[PDB]
Amino acid sequence: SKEYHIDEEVGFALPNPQENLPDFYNDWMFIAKHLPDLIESGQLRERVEKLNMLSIDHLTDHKSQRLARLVLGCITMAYVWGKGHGDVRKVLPRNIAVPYCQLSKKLELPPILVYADCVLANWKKKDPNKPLTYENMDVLFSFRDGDCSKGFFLVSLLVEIAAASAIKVIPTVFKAMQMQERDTLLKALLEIASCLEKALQVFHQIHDHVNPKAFFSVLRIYLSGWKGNPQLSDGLVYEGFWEDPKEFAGGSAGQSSVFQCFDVLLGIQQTAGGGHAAQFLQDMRRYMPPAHRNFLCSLESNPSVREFVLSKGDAGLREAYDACVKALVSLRSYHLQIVTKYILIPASQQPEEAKGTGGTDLMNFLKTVRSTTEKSLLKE
Ligand code: HEM
Ligand SMILES: Cl[C@H]1CCCC[C@H]1CNc1cc(Br)cc2[nH]ncc12
Repeated sequence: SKEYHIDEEVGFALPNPQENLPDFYNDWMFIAKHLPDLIESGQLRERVEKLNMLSIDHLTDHKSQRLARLVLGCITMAYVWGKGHGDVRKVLPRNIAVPYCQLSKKLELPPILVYADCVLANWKKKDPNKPLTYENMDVLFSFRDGDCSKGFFLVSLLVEIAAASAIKVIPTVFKAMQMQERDTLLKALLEIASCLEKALQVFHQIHDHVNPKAFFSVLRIYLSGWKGNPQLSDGLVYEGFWEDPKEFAGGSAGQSSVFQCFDVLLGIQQTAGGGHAAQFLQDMRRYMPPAHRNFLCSLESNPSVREFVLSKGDAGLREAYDACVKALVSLRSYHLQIVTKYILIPASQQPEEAKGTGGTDLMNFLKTVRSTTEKSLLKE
């Protein structure tokens, strides 16, 4: 609905994101749109230090506030990581830390670039009378020339949007169950699986828009956070807002609400039996917009789809359920192949880790999540 801020077309993505700020903030917008040139020239920190503190008060509506979060988060990652080879700043200047943390407190997000910034709000249509396809879209911000951030973020978005075509169906699932409407339940489950299967096919475009070296040695550096990170082992000082430094985890698709939400729907015990996997995915919910965090706990308050299906001795209903689970398994198995190409192999070619968001061991995290999904199948 509108209380959960779910768009009928793009789901959890911010529909038609704002591309321009109020003239007042032109000195934010100039740095953010020139992070590649400004980083390469050793000038980015300077241009940021030369800024004046700006009030967040001329950011009147939600889309303005979301764009500014994106601006400031990207600037913050540029400031902290610099050229991306290990010369890092552990203090973020008040002229930026302060409106960043104010705007953040307002939107109930942490003061760091999150998935909802750099994917869900970091896009535009080129031509608005053409649909949501890669050739009709661009991102609004990048970090370095050749970082494949347009590829990574838009392919990420297009998989989101495809998967979000199944959110539509969730109220049908629970109404069907409450109304003991066997046939519509089953058709609804089959439709959710069709959407998750299409999402996998969209994922296949990753290879054309991202290459391994750029992802592993550049993009991944600028998405990284300061939680569990030796390079900023105590956190980052938000000068002029908080006294001590604070840890926050980097961007992660574990912050995506669509995939968490099909784990909840299908009763895959992703945030439960654990343990590292489940605690991580629970933590990442505090990096989601508040209404999206609240959709997820609302789903959890509904009766279990899994228990309903398990208890019915109905082989077609079990197949439809399994078809949804299987689709999550196929997505996650494909995803580990991508993690092999874009992380593990480049990692091997360097003069067992390489960590993962918030310090995690990432192969174990992803294999545990996949295994948990596979073992939710009712039949092999
Ligand atoms: C170069 C491409 C990609 C790489 C290297 C990659 C890597 C990773 C890694 C290392 C994790 C572990 C969690 C973390 O450390 O933050 C992760 C989690 C995740 N990634 Fe990706 N990813 C890529 C693209 C995508 C895309 C396009 C999707 C869209 C479906 C995606 C969906 C997810 C999800 C949902 C999770 C949470 C784990 C789960 O639900 O199974 N990733 N990804
Ligand atoms: Cl590799 C790991 C640890 C090092 C920093 C980068 C994270 C992955 N972060 C992601 C960010 C976004 Br946006 C979207 C993502 N999809 N899948 C993974 C992911």
